[PDB]
Amino acid sequence: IFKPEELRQALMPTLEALYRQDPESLPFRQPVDPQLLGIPDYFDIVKNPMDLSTIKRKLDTGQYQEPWQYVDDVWLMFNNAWLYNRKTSRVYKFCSKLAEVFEQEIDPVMQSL
Ligand SMILES: CCS(=O)(=O)Nc1cc(-c2cn(C)c3c(=O)[nH]ccc23)cc2c1ccn2C(C)(c1ccccn1)c1ccccn1
Repeated sequence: IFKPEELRQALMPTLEALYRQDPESLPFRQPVDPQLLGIPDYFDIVKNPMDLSTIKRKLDTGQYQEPWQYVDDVWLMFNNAWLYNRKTSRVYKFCSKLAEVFEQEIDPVMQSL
């Protein structure tokens, strides 16, 4: 069993690392509005959207019972962005960096729990 406070205290810095990255995290900070961007095929391809603000909300309200659940959600966010965008799109490169930074911070923390 984990309590909501310990999970937030343990994992929030890894999420903060992602938020720290400017301008990489900016498009990930809130959920996409595909009609606004003119990419109306987005929810055809990305079946389960995920963004930093949803992950932060779940960690703040303790909707994660287990730390794997917070880790699924981060990878869901990256896998969505890699699924939808071309390898040469600016969002692709951004997702690639945040993914890069997330590995450096997550591994030590998961061993700690
Ligand atoms: C209501 C929030 S919003 O939808 O407007 N926020 C934005 C989100 C996203 C976005 C998020 N994800 C995960 C994707 C993705 O996978 N593919 C394409 C776009 C995006 C892009 C948004 C923006 C805003 C500008 N942008 C744009 C499209 C953008 C592109 C690249 C990097 C940053 N911003 C932009 C910037 C300047 C001028 C015109 N458009």
